[PDB]
Amino acid sequence: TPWSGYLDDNLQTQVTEALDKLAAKPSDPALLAAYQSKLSEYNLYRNAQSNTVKVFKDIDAAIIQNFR
Amino acid sequence: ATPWSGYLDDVSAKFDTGVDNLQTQVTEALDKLAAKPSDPALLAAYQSKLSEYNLYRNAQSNTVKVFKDIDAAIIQNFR
Amino acid sequence: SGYLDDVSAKFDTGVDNLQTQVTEALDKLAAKPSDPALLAAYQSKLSEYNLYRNAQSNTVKVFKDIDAAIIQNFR
Amino acid sequence: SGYLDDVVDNLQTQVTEALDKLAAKPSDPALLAAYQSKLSEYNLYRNAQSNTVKVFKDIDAAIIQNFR
Amino acid sequence: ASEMRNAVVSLRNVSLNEFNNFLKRSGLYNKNYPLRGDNRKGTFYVSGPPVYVDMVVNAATMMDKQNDGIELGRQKIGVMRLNNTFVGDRTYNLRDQKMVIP
Amino acid sequence: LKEPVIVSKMAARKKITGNFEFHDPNALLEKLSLQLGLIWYFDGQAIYIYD
Amino acid sequence: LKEPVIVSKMAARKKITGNFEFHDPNALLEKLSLQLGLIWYFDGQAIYIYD
Amino acid sequence: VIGQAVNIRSMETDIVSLDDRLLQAFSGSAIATAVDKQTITNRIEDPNLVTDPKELAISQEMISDYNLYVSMVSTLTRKGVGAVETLLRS
Amino acid sequence: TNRIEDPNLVTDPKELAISQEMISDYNLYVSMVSTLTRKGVGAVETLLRS
Amino acid sequence: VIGQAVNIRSMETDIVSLDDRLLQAFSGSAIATAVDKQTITNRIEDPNLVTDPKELAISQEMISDYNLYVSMVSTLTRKGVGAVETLLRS
Amino acid sequence: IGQAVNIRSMETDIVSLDDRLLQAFSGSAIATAVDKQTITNRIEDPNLVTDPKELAISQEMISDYNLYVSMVSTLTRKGVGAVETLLRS
Amino acid sequence: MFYALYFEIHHLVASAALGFARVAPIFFFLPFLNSGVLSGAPRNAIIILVALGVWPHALNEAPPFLSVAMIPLVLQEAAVGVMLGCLL
Amino acid sequence: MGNDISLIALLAFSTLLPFIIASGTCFVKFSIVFVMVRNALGLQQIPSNMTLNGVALLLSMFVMWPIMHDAYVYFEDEDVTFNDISSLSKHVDEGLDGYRDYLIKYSDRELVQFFENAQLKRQYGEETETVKRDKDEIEKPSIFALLPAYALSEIKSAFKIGFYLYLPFVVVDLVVSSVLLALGMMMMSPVTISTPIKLVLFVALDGWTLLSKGLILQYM
Amino acid sequence: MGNDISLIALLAFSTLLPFIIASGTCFVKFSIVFVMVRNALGLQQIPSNMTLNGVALLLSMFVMWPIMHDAYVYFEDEDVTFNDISSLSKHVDEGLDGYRDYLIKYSDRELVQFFENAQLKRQYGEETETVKRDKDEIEKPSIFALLPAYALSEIKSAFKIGFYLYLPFVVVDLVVSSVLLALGMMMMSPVTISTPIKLVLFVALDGWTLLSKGLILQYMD
Ligand SMILES: CCCCCCCCCCCC[N+](C)(C)[O-]
Repeated sequence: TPWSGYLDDNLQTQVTEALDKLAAKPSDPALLAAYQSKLSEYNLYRNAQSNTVKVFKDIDAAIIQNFR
Repeated sequence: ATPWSGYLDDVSAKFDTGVDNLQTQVTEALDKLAAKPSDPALLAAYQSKLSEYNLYRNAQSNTVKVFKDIDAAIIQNFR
Repeated sequence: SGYLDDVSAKFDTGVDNLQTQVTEALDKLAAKPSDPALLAAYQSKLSEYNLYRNAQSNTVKVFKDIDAAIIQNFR
Repeated sequence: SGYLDDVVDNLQTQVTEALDKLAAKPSDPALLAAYQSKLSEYNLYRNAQSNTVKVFKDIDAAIIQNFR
Repeated sequence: ASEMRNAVVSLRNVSLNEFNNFLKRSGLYNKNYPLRGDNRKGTFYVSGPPVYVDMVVNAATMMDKQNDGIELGRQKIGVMRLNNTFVGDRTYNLRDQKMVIP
Repeated sequence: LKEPVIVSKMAARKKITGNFEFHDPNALLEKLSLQLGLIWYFDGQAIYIYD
Repeated sequence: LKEPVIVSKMAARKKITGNFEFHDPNALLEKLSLQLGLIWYFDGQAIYIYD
Repeated sequence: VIGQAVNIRSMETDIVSLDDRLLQAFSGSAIATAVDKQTITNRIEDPNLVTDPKELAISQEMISDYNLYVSMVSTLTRKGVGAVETLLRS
Repeated sequence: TNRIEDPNLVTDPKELAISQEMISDYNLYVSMVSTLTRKGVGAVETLLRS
Repeated sequence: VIGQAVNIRSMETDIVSLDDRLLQAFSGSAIATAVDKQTITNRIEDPNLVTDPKELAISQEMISDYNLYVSMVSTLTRKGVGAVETLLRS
Repeated sequence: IGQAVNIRSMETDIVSLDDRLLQAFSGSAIATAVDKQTITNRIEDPNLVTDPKELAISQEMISDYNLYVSMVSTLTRKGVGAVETLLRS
Repeated sequence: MFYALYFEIHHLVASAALGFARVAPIFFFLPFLNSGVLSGAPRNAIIILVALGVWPHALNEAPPFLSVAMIPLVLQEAAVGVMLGCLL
Repeated sequence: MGNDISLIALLAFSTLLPFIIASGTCFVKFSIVFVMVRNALGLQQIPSNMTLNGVALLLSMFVMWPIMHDAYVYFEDEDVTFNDISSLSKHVDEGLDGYRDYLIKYSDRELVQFFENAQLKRQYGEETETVKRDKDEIEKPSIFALLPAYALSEIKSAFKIGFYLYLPFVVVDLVVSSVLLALGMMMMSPVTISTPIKLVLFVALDGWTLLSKGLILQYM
Repeated sequence: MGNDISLIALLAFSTLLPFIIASGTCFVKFSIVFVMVRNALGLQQIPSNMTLNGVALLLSMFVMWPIMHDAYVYFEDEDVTFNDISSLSKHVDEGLDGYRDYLIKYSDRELVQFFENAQLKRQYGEETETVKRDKDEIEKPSIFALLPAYALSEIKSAFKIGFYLYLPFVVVDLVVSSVLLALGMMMMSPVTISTPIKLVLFVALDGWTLLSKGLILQYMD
């Protein structure tokens, strides 16, 4: 949500692409080694994101509940 | 400038309640597997369906829980 | 700055050079992946790193929770 | 402190000292096992102190409000 | 007159003219306040007295929901004889190489 | 003008008197715009006038 | 001066009386600054006078 | 990006009574709210939306914003009536 | 203390446990004086009406 | 060590009104906060920063400090308002 | 499956103020008593406490009960709160 | 120094509280200020604002009376206020 | 619980309810009339304000009950479909007309119209020729215009009733004073002789029943 | 909200709002005039304070609403407007001039000048030149100095209005007392006779109409 008046997705496609290459030839060691890395990075990214979004929700809620 | 109001489908949801496809399919897949517990083609299918059913059921419970805490917190704000 | 950064730093001034050593050993091993002399050294350095980073992070977590408790009892 | 102004050692020192010793060699089990229990006892002390200070202040606030 | 109601309805499974047939059989149709839209599409506008508007909106929504139980996509089977070639794939074991024609 | 006119709450405070001829409204409107300090726009359906 | 002049609120409380020329403003402005106890700056666009 | 609208011009205050501006504000808020609740509920049932990591990261934000909006309104209205109580009862 | 030592010691658990005492006690002292003055004025008004 | 600056003699021969002291405090806090939130979000988006232990260990401290600061400002503000209510309220 | 409904339950005209109370009180005490009973016997039945599709229903029933009783309590308290201020003042 | 604004607000309310003791009796005597006319929530809000409008010392530095027995002081100020109420 | 912003609106209204009763209902009038009866009889502390207000509150419910019932059934019992800002706004507004009509029945037009123009604030200082004292209406004034005109009308009506109530008791005691001056007994105050006479006069008139009945009959 | 401190400040303001209404709005004046009227008629408990404060708050709404709405849309406005600390502090300050103009338009120039000078002599020292801005553009005075001047100005004018309303009833009372003494009924308490004459006088004037009209017209042209 914007602060009114204040002046001032690739990893998903990359994982999809690597999956499509791998699915065509599951026995290629080079496609396996590549997919392992893309999937590991995507996993870490999604986790760090969702933890941060919760931490900000809980600070806003604590502020309101302090004056409520 | 202001975002549009949207428009409300008042009737649809409350009588859209009815037997879900998902539970029906989970129980059907289990009944297929139990007939031959060693077929990989059936095991692969049941792993996927059971997983999806787990996620769906949790997401739903946590949502009902959130929506009702808001209402309890309103009433407790005015009394 | 802050005290929690002071605690974080008290590790990094504790392990003088490990942060470099690990990458240097990795480059050597990557040059000749099949030398047991290199492998044996990398196993040690990597383990010492894994442990250092885990101990650091759990300690910072604990001191954060002590302060978050006190700032609530201010009320 | 080195100072007294005329008119033993506490957990705060012992923790700082055991952390200082540990950080020199983070992978020694004797030092780790010596540090777990000091960090635990410091956490318990520092919670119990603040909770009781809070109780004594709420008592005095209630007295003043009762005679308002 | 100041009580006139109006509403926009969108149907996924039923055509406007299909709904008209329902109204006519029911004996509910009213040529003073007919539905306005595209017979071939599923979206229309209706306005009139409260009772008529409410009934229309409800009925249409239920028709559309119940038609989620109907099915259109009956499969059919074609049997087709090949007149000029063998149906199966063939393998030619050349003395030097095995080769396949699918 | 052959167009509905919408006048801003602020501009509606001003007053005028006299005897006027609406022979070419687009031109008269342009004239009075500058004399009175108004601004105006035309979207194709109505004329909006502001201070 | 040929430049706009901005005077701070505090400096605006002082009073002056007499008969002045303004022939060479940049010199006069300096002289008056030291008698009245003012300080002033010039960015190239406007002259700012402060206590 | 699928379907969007915005309301460009707001009616002049010179023709609208003080209580119309309230009814009009209230109605708009009550509808945007019922529409958001419904949207979230529907996202939780489409099996494609409920099992894709991309879509869940969106649902989590949507539910956090709904929660903060309603807590805000419910707090400021209570402060508002508390002012009237303070002036009249006192 | 104005630009000596450092600001922002929101974070060290030993000084942060000393601030808790002061922040509480000064709030109580100020709250008490508010009541004593009302009592005093009320006693004067009580006698002067009666 | 980068771009340090300090004001001197802040109160030695001029004093602000309380009316302004509050306003400067509010502004100096609100902008620092908004910049810290953007810094965190950016450190999460960049693929090279969320996958390196050295950069994650830095981000944990930033989140901890932001959370502690906003909690302390909120508590002190609420407590200070309470005292003015107890003063004015008959 | 054994079910019954009582249909001719209520009178919609304007009626004396004394009886609107009795009829509201009685209808509410009845609804809450039966609701509570069904909740408890949903927990005691082993075929219902262990099925994930059934538990999801019990969760909603419990929450709806909680909210309904919270609201009847709140509005009744504000009702007598009005009278006591108009009379004391 | 982080807590300085918090303490600076508390110095303000302690000064206003000790000023009320001297300003309120005047509001009791004068015929256009007594509670036959000005009553309810306005009354305190206005008295406090006046007292802050006339307090003689900078509001942001610690009040000098923290070291003194409060009752003798409050009675002293109330007596002074009664004398001023008579003369006005 | 339906839409929760409707829940917030309901709890808010429920909190403000006693001030609306205190300023926009005939409680305003009954409360004053009964206290003036006590003053005219010259009694200082009996009956208690607790009793007089309890009676006034009861009586006013009979008059207001028909309206609350209709508003309740209109809003809460009927399920209805509505879909947009304009449809909802109109639906909500139409529910209040039952109360609006009562206010306009007991409020004074030129004052209500003045407050309307004051809150448009348009072209203000509009003259008496902008009005021509029209008689029959389909206007729908704002409720924020109607509430204070109502309050200020009810108060004046109460004062008027209080004028008549004093007269007989004023006669009763000037007669007593004149008889005491016909005798020599000018040292003795009338009050201890006059009070019982007023009490018998009032019971012989059964004033409480005539008052309660006539106060109700105005709103039928 | 897009920012947390912007939220904290809003909750603080919403917690102090009632005192700002009680001390910096015409409510302070309406509330006084109605109590003066009740004193004049010689009544004690009727109309109740809750009824008179009810109408006083409603009438104050018609007068204050336009500037509260203006401030609301000014702070909602979504167009980009500030970048940095100086621009934010100026943006906030600029948003309050709609209300400074109100306080200044009704406060007494002499009181405003007194509370301003007495603050300068606190901060910069009493030797600083006493301004004597006798012909004046008061240079956007601080709101803490401006607010008590408004409060005492409204009290002054409300008392002034209340004085005028007594004079007819004063006449009524002295007349009745004279005719009773002319008859020698020294033992008759006049108040019994004079109360109804006051009531019928006020009703014949239609006091509440005239008075509520004029009180509003004083605030708008
Ligand atoms: C100053 C004369 C007082 C005479 C009594 C006034 C009337 C009240 C008491 C008598 C009522 C007549 N009654 C019912 C007894 O026949």
